Amino acid sequence: ADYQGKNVVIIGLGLTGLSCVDFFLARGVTPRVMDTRMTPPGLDKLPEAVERHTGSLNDEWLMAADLIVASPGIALAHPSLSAAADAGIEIVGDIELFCREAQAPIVAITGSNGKSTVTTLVGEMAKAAGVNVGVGGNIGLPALMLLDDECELYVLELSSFQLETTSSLQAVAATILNVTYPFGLQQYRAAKLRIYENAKVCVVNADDALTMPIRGADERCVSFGVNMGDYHLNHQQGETWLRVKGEKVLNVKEMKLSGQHNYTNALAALALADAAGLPRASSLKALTTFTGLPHRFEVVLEHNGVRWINDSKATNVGSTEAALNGLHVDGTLHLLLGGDGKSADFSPLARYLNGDNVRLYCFGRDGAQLAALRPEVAEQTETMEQAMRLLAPRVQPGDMVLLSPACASLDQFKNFEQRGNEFARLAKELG
Ligand code: NI
Repeated sequence: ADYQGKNVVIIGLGLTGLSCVDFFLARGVTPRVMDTRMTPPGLDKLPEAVERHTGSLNDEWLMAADLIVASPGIALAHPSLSAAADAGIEIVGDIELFCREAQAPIVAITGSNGKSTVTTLVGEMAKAAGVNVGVGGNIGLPALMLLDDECELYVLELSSFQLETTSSLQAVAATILNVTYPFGLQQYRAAKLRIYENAKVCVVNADDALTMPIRGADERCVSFGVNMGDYHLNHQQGETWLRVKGEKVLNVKEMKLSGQHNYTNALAALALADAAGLPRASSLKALTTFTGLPHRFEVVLEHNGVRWINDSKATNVGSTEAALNGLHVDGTLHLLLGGDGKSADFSPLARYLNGDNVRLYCFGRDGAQLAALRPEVAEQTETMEQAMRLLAPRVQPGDMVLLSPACASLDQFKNFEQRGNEFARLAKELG
């Protein structure tokens, strides 16, 4: 598309906004930028020629724009943007700008959880095939930074926020992994359903009806699931295989990923790669080489028959449910739950907490809430380190120590990554 002579305003000076700045500069267009923060750190990176307004949105600039490029996020709800729409001013996001300029097929992935694992893994399948692939979007580099005439395939992770502002995506294959929001619930689902519009192939979760396109399944749909679907899992005394269209394709022992959820992520990835035309042999190869992302049901230690699992990326009840459903534990599960639950209903976790082989170690702001799930088997401490010092002397060969806390880490940590890193350090110290 041609932006010459347009009055362009970018909202947001994070890396995504800066990518949009670079995008217009490269096309001879000097956009205006604004950010509600007083000193966003992107400031220091702007060219001198770019007019900037910070500390709030500038209504006059928005109302004078020919195009508003909105960084994705709660900012999309700001009443000044809504006023700009009412005046007929075009509003788009970086993903729309990208789709207009992309000169290679797009694989598009959204979902409440599993999206980064799946996006990365489809990336690795393309790399295994020798395909010049650009991987990013809502994870890694923002999408505009991936644009390159040499690119043969793009694999994008997309948020609901990004999809709200995207009208030009025609993915070669797209998925909603699952659906577990500023604009309300219907809006959240509706936004994800945008990903299927003009997608050649839709990869749906057989286990989550909300991932099905609006009007139902259609001829474009390929499913992945635990017990059934085009891509599913098959389990026979001691062994689990990925199964595709009726055929086992890989024993999971050949994969580095562990856990039912990552296996379904592997299936969804395979299905997207198969739909994108990637060769099957190299995509299987990638399944055997891919280590997994840190903090995503990641095995950080396995000594003396005890596996220590960092699932710190589980910051909500849906993520933890996904970690708990189909969990395989020979001996006792030692489950660490805690942090800032953000007023969540934890009860869905309770289904998974019966039997004689579960111990709970609860901590952080809402530790009390979490222990109340089954007080009989719960301890409560202030910190995860304290909880880990309680369980460590109790573990026995056969056990699993799982950090899947169902809460945000911000009461005690900088982010879920620091929480997982500390968990790994302590596991190594104690285990
Ligand atoms: Ni050892």
